[PDB]
Amino acid sequence: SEKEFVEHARKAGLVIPHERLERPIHLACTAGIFDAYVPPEGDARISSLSKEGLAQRAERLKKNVASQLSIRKIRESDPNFKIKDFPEKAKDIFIEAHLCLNNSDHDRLHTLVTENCFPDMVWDIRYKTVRWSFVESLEPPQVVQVRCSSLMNQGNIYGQVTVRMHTRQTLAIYDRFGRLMYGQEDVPRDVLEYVVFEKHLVDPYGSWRMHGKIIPPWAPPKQPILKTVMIPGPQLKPWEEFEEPQ
Amino acid sequence: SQLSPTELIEMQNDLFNKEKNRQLSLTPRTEKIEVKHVGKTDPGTVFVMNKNISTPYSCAMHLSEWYCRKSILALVDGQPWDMYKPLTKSCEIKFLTFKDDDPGEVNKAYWRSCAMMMGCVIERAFKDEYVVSLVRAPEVPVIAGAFCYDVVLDKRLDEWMPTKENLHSFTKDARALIYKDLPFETLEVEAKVALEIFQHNKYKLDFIEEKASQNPERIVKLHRFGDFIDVSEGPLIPRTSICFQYEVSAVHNLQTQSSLVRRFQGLSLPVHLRAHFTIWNKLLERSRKMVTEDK
Amino acid sequence: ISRKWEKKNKIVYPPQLPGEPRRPAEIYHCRRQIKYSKDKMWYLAKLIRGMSIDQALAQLEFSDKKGAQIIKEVLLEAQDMAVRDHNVEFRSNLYVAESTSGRGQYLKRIRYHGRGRFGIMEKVFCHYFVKLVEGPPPPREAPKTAVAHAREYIQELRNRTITHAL
Amino acid sequence: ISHGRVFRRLGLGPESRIHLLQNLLTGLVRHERIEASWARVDELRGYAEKLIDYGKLGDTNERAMRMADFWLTEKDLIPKLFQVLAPRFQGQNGGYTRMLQIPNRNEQDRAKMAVIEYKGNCLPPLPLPRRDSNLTLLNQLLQGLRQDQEASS
Amino acid sequence: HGKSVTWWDEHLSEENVPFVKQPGSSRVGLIALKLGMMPLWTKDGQKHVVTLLQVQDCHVLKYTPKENHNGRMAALTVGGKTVSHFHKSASILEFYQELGLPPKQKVKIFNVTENAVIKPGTPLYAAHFRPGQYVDVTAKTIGKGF
Amino acid sequence: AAPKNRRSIEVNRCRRRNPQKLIKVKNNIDVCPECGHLKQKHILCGYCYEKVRKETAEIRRQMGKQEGGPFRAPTTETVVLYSGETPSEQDQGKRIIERERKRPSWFTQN
Ligand SMILES: [Mg+2]
Ligand SMILES: [Mg+2]
Ligand SMILES: [Mg+2]
Ligand SMILES: [Mg+2]
Ligand SMILES: [Mg+2]
Ligand SMILES: [Zn+2]
Repeated sequence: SEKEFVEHARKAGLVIPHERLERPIHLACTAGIFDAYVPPEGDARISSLSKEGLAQRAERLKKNVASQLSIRKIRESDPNFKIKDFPEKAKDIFIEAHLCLNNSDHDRLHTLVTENCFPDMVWDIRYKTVRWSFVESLEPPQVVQVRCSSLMNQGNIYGQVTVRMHTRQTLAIYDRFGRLMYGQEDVPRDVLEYVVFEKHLVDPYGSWRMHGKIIPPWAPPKQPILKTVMIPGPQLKPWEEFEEPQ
Repeated sequence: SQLSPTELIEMQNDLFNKEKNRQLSLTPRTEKIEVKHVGKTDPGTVFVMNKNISTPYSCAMHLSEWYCRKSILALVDGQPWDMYKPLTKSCEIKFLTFKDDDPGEVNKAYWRSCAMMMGCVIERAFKDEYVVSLVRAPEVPVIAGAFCYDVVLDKRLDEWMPTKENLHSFTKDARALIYKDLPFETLEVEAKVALEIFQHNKYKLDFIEEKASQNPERIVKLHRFGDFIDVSEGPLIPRTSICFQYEVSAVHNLQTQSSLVRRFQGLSLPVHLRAHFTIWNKLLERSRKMVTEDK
Repeated sequence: ISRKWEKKNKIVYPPQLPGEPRRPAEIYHCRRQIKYSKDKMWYLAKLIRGMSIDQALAQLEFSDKKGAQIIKEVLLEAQDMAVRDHNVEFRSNLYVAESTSGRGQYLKRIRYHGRGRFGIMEKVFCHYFVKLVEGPPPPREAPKTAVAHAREYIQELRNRTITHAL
Repeated sequence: ISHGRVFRRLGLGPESRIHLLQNLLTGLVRHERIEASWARVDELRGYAEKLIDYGKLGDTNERAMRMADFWLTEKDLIPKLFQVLAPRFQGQNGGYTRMLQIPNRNEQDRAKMAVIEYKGNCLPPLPLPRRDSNLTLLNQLLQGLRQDQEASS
Repeated sequence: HGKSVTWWDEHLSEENVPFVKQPGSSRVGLIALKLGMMPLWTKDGQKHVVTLLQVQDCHVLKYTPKENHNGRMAALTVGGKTVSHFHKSASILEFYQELGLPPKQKVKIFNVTENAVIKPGTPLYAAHFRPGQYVDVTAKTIGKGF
Repeated sequence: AAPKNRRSIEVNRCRRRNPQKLIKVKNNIDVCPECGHLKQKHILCGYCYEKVRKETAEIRRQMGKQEGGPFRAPTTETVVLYSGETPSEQDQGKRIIERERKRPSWFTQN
């Protein structure tokens, strides 16, 4: 008769076991982005001009002081590094990462994108099915800026390269029941991104990885969803009356 | 012209679907319209509908099936709309049932709905060799006992008077119309398109001319349920099945110097407001009498 | 034990070609180790079979059983799962396709009687399962009319053959 | 056989029934609105109706004074009755109290509840079952009959 | 269609409720109301007990012929005291609407020979019975339950 | 008495699935015209009565705050007013119940 149930699962975190790690947790990449690039607001209109935008991006490349100091730090930590050949590698990493997201192969995506990047591109989309295709690139990608910071606790250097790409994509998100949810398959929608890439410099292997995704504040809104959405009001306890703000 | 009753209904059905597809192609992309709920029961609710696709019925499906069953009219700002008429702009919405303290617009919409229903009964309940010309739905308020429809009939038909068996036959196929479930559809139709729809019926063309004289944009409201297209200004009820009790009470003669019209008068009561048998018989005894109100 | 009802929500179907009918949603939810009894739980599960979710919650609001509140909470959280995690617009357009109750893990106690005797007392735990399908509720089957019965019985006579014949 | 019985069985007997209904009547007099079980409130309604009739007989009436002394067990309520409730109820003959059916208790008993109150109490009104308005469809159709009956006389 | 239940007093408002409120032959029997009991005395000095039977509304309702009811004697349908319209059934109110009378409480059948037939819709009175006669009395007895 | 044979599951299913032992449907469920919640037709709304009961509890607590004794009862009538209100001339001579919250939409002045 004297028998009781077991296995009541709870998650209890305390300061003492998180301090008593004999081996500290090693982060291969940093959490936050150090500085967010603020673009000029007319970039929807300079992007249709050839000689203005390319030379102006090159001028912001060659006139910056801290960006060039970080680039000099990257060549001093690791030789045979070229700014000019880097946007081709960034475009190939972008195409391969989105194609591996299409194929739902997570190990190649672990090799490509970083720890801060992975759940943002897996969490909502894994229960869904998507098909992504790359068709054109109207503008070649611009290396916008390069930053570094030396963490003195271990002597670690993380090199971030913010890269702007104007990209033509055909994006479709399908529901887990198979029906169409977000967007069509045959539309070549033009889009712009400011993707920050990162590389650990102290690491002898140190693969060039995709760190973060930056949208401009003035960017056009995304295409409307097919499914109809209700936002309910505040749930009211009986002795609280409703108040309508203006 | 040589047009059978099957082919003519096929003609207005084909033109109505063509005009509907023109309005569907007028909106190329789905646009998100922000609707606020200003109802007393559920304030502060924010709805995100599609432009010219989503309806207040689809809005009520987001809330509950209780609103879908009870809600009969929808006020966008100060003007009532149909429950299946698609929304156009970002706005605020309120729902009215029969139960509310000011149910007048709902009562009017139900009244004009039964007028169109009796029009559907009469225009298909007669022979093909005679001619049935529907005039209009004269708007008498709810204080009168019966809703009435004016019908121009054949010149050789003016002698005989329809009997109790004929009136119960009208009641029977009216209830057969109730038993099948048909939604009410609303479309804004240009005046020359409405003239092409109504075609031979000169009283209907005169009614379209009169209703388009009052609007500078030359628009009219066309309502369709099943296969019948009929004109009525203002809103109607969403569903056929809202009627529980229906009766075609009495017919009457009205003579003008140019025409002799038959005024068909009937009484109906909903599923929500169905009454007792004795009360229904007293109201039916009232509804046999003459109703004369045009202006 | 066995956990398969929770696993059934992880099934991803292949995408539908255009021109195909639209596949309705199917939402599987369950709650384990409820203190209520299995057969008493089954009565409430039998009450709401085939009904839409709003009228099901309407009946379970005013049902006086203890498990009515439990199924009410389960139906609200299943509707919440359907409206966010699946792409179910029109949250009132759901119906209860399948609702049934299984038995959980039982605890044994001693129920004392007298004269030194005893009986084992079974602490009853039960599970509840619910399946919500997007779409209108199916129409309830009417009883067979006399024309239908005559049709089947004349067909039964017409299907007669001569037996042990040749 | 319960033919012709108007008093239902409550408590541990007739004396316990009288004491429980005395407690309920004392609470109703003190607070002017109390909620209890439906059967106890339904039995309490007649006592609350006749208590106002006994208070109508005046402060100087000895029989009413001893009736209120027994039934109002808290002794402050007898001046409260004779100087609040009896002057306030003068015109109406038997419309002293309102009985309404409260939904079932949130405790595990799920008992059937009723609220009892007096007219003119200093409390927010209960959500009374309101009838349909006269602008409703059936009411307007019957007002048409009423107008035709007035026009026929 | 999950149609809700309704009654006559649901959708009515307070202004409209009082508006709505405003040699071998056999004889025909009666439906009465048992009022009470009284003593009575006879001229020889003895005391008897009389039960009071009040006829309030007695009308013949319909007539069933000889060959359609039993084959020996015809059937006459007699109603009792008058009750409300709103708590009776639809077919009952329809047949009483065709008949012409308000709803009755209890409906009974009497076996009557063809020479004693009464046209339906005819009222009846206690002077149908004369002082000094013998009657048979049928009723539901006092139900004492299980 | 002791049972003679074990009842089979067919007879048990016939007993326990019989319609008199099933839970009957309720057709008197209606929506409240004020708050839009659910109530039965002959029973007051639980949400509205919860509002009335909480306001009544607040009124009763604040009037029990004014009187420091269990055996002291008012000789005259009681009136209640909210913030931004003054007692009327017909309401004078009656004891005053002041509340800080605004007067509700359901509760009238009278
Ligand atoms: Mg012992
Ligand atoms: Mg055993
Ligand atoms: Mg056992
Ligand atoms: Mg007891
Ligand atoms: Mg009895
Ligand atoms: Zn309410």
